[PDB]
Amino acid sequence: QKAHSFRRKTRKKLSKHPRRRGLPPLTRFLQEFEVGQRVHIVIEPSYHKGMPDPRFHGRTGTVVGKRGEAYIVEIKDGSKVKTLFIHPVHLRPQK
Amino acid sequence: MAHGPRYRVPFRRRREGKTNYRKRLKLLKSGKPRLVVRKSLNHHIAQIIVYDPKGDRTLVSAHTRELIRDFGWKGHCGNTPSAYLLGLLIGYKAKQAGIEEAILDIGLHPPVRGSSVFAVLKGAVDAGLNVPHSPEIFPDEYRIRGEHIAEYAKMLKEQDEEKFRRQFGGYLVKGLDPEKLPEHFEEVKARIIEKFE
Amino acid sequence: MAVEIPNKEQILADWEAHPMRRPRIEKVTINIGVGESGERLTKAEIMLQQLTGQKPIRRKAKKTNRDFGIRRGEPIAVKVTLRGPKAYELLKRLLAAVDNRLKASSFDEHGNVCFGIEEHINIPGVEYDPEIGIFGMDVCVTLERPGFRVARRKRKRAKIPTRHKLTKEEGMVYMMEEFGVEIVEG
Amino acid sequence: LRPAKIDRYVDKPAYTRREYIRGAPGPKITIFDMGNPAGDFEFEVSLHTAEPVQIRQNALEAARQQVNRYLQKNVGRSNYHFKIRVYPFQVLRENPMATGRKADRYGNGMRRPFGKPIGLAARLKKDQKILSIRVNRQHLKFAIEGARRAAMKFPCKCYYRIYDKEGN
RNA sequence: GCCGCCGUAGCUUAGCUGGUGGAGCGCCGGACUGUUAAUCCGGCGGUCCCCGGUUCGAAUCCGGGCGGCGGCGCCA
RNA sequence: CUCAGGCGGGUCAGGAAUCCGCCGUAGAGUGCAAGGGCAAAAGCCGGCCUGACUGGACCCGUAACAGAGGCGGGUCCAGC
RNA sequence: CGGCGGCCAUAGCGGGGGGGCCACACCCGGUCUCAUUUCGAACCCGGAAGUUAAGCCCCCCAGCGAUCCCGGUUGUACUGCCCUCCGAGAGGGGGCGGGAAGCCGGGGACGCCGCCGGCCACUAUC
Repeated sequence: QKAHSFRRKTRKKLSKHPRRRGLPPLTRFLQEFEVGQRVHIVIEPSYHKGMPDPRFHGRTGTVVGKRGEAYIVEIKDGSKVKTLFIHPVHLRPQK
Repeated sequence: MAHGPRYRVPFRRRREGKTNYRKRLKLLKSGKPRLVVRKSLNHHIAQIIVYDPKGDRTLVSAHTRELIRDFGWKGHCGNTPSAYLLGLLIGYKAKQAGIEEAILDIGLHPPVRGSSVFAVLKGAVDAGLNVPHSPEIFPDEYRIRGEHIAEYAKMLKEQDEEKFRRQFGGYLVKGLDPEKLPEHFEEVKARIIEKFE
Repeated sequence: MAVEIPNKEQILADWEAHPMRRPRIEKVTINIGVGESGERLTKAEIMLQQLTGQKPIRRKAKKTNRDFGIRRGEPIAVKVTLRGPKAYELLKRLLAAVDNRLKASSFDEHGNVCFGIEEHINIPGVEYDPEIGIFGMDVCVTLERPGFRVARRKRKRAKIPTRHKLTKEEGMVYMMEEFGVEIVEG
Repeated sequence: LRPAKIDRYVDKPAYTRREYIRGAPGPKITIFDMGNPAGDFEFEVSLHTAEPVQIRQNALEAARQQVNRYLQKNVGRSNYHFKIRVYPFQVLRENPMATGRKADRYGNGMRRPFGKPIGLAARLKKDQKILSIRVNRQHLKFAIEGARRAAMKFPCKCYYRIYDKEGN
């Protein structure tokens, strides 16, 4: 936009409020999702690992299963069906 | 966070000076129960705790004031061998609740041998619980049995002052254990298994 | 008069409640930080060890500086930290060495005191001293409450009120009680 | 200093933040408060801006001077307190061009049309206080005249006028 | 308006990996000389142009600024 | 294991390194721009150690949506 | 009054009181298991003679921070939709659909919630 990495223009998504700062609580990380379950994908700024591309933030997909510790979530980004590999930390149950 | 709306959110346990949230998340990740061994100046507690979002559930407890009743223990509740028989006492209820696999949560404290946390773990492994460990951690024999102390107590002794060693301060002031006898330990250790033989 | 009277009254008062309210002497650190090491290990370094009665610790430098801390890592200083009867044994003499009417202008705001004296220090034939006689020191006495230890350990470390922090009043009378006198004005 | 035809608009954006940008201009204004402290008076007259504009550093110094000069001479600096609250912050931009003619451009479209700093300006919206003078009721007539003189050098106009606060 | 390059003892010039500082010239105090010149010993001043920054420290390496040197200022 | 910086006591011409206590939610530090992340740490210190390993995938980026090579990365599972 | 949490400042700072503190702390021995380039300070083995004074629990106060509410500013600031609707522009207005901060005044707020123990107790509480 000048330039095209993932992290471009994600100053805002990637930043936490000063209050929210600090290493994130452990519950959100442990969280368990079931397949057919729809999960919201939101990057937790405080947790480095498990992250998706930041462009995806605000998306709602369905957990199709898991690879290793992470979960594999199906989303449709525009026309294309995509797979986003994301840890439970950056996932929240819908509803 | 301090006096204004500045960086970092404090936590409850972080304010008290307790268990590190990071350590406890690593332990929890596998989906195995935590065998919570925690320390006090004259108590030892072991608990088999699971995680929930509600707040933890403790499946069975075992404590030093439910050991000083009706197990022939009338020993000091803070020594290393009490912790030995705490592991045994939560060992009869892993055979009546049937969950035998848990991993050792020492909380914050450095892991080195000679400590209380290895002694209760040692008592649990003989009770017949299968918990992950590598054997290079167990206190020496002297420590478990309690006989380091009988020998120590003769060295010192309070309420007798001489040029010979009759040094002042704790040694087991108590009459019911002058010096603590490893026979006593073996009686209570005989309560082993769920049969109490 | 003043200085002495208000201090004393509060400490007696502390006793009445029970004497765990009163402070204690946590440690005495005898240091030479004025330095006479250079790039080497100083020979002032022994003299302290004999004096204290136990092992000293070297103090490595930092940065690149004109007079001391010339090269990073070089010996500069030496200190020994005293607790228990060793510390007390040092004080009874040391306090006499400093000039009596112990200055209330050399207290810290915490009821703590540092002494400055260089090239003095009694007890012959330990100080005299053939053939190495080069020395200098600065001696700190840290005073604190007894119930403070919880913060120091891992378990139950939280903030400690100022209702349980040692103050300028308690430290003047407590030093005086042990040995020597304090400066009284009025 | 080119005629003001860009300082008369606010539909031009912000490029204030002197730390951020490489090259920043000096001021021309140094003096902003004059006379006695503002605690020794009761009444407040303001000149109120009714039009959005950018007001040049040059206009601020000029306007203040002609006004303050009149107040100083007649009243003296033993009385009144006069403040022009604003400091100009908005940095102003220039395309390089001068006469050179013939085969030469000067110029140039792009090849860096991006500003070298001309100056600074203060952004004045609707109901702002461009001037606040403090006076007594003896010294009323002087403060109004001074404000009239200000208004011309205002880039657009006033339409809220010379305003009796009254001093609340 | 563009693109290179300087400023260093009063002057002119060497020099720099960032831990330094000179030469010739002028000048000053002695000394030859009758005096003096020439000559001959003894010297010293340098924020190494301003002003930011990085560094543990910048005369040195980057930003900016000022005055002085070259090269384009055109086929159109 | 907790810091820049500041305070009071110490040494000095001052000051440094060094010393003791108190304040101190992040101004420090993390090679290097900038921005983002982080304080019982990813920073600091110490020990051990060499996975910057082999094989073979999924997925994403590259190149949004939307074909697109080389390159990078997350994420598994087997072996050591 | 213990232990483990959830929520994660409504539980930041500060101060007063009481203890119905075996349990919790100080405290005392540190030979030994063990922690320090120095010290039982740290870490860990050992004890209770002494202290409630902290801490800790419990009760309560808001001046400072922050959380929520009402009202006032304010349906104001600002805004999607439409406009042979206005303004020389800059900009505005109507309808139509929405609506913030900072601040005042008066207030809630110096926590809430889940599991398990334990003198006593078998109940609910420090």
